[PDB]
Amino acid sequence: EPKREVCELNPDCDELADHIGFQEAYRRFYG
Repeated sequence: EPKREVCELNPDCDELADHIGFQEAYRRFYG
């Protein structure tokens, strides 16, 4: 899961993923 890999290594992305999941967080951060 490269999206999770990238997003987990950004505290803001990971925090967003805590709320909306990694795919949505990644899209909002790295879309």
